[PDB]
Amino acid sequence: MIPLLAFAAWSGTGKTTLLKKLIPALCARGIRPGLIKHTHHELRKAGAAQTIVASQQRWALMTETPDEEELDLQFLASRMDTSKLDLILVEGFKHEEIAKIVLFRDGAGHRPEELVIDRHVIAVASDVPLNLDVALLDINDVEGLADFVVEWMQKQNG
Amino acid sequence: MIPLLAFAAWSGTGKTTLLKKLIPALCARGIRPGLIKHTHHDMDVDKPGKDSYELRKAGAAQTIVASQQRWALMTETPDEEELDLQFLASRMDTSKLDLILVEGFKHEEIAKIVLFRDGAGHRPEELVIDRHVIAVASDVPLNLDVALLDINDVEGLADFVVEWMQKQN
Repeated sequence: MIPLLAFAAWSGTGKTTLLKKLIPALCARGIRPGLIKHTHHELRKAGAAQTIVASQQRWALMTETPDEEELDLQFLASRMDTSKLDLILVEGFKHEEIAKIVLFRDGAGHRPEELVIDRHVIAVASDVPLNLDVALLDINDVEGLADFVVEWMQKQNG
Repeated sequence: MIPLLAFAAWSGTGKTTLLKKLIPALCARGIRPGLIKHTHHDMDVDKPGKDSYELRKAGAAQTIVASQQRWALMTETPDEEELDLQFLASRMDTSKLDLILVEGFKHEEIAKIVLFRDGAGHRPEELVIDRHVIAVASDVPLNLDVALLDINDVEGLADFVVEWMQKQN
């Protein structure tokens, strides 16, 4: 039920670095964030399809998917314990049919006209002015980005 | 919903080694097992803890890393350890499982098989067999209240688990 928000950028634009700065800023504001990331590349090998491993510091659930990739984002969010969370950030999926902020950096090897802005995009965080039908954000102002995220949250109540 | 079954033994008796061979044997009969385990190691070091380390270090309290062949959820518990067995089992996707095996916890209050190996230096008289025990798997004959299984007969053990499972449904 809690809000899901994707972040999208071309490689080399500095998305991971930005996320790493954005999370503590959200935390500082009382937000408890989750994150879902898509990547490429003995008793599990013995054949337990699902394994929980619990320690003092933390616990893990590991789910083997040998025949078909798990790509249903709403299903994955539902695995998290949302009683402990206010927001789930998302990155790296193809058919992201949720709200999305796009990152742009002018010297990062792409012209502004190459940007693809679909109907789910709510904002573009950029280091130069752009001609757009959505909110335009300063990508080098993380505090201000945290502001925009919180306000978007306080509007998603339902 | 689905049956939970613990395996219990003193350290060094042969619990993890036994489970290493039983799980394949169950899978061969078409049983799809889950596993819940306790560990004393630092989960940040492997695979897949390492994959989510930077994001959790920055403040992400729960992470999922999803790829072609598998996905992993991590839940940070910096205040108190998670030891609620029924909660843990409920976070599994039980629509795709038949049986959940449980191992390594100090307190495990469910159906249980207890293990004994003579050469481990303990006397059989020191075995604690409470009301939850359905069998003792042993390498020496014991005359017991509950079933007595050969700890070295893995297929026999897999048969006994199926038969117990039939009584649950």
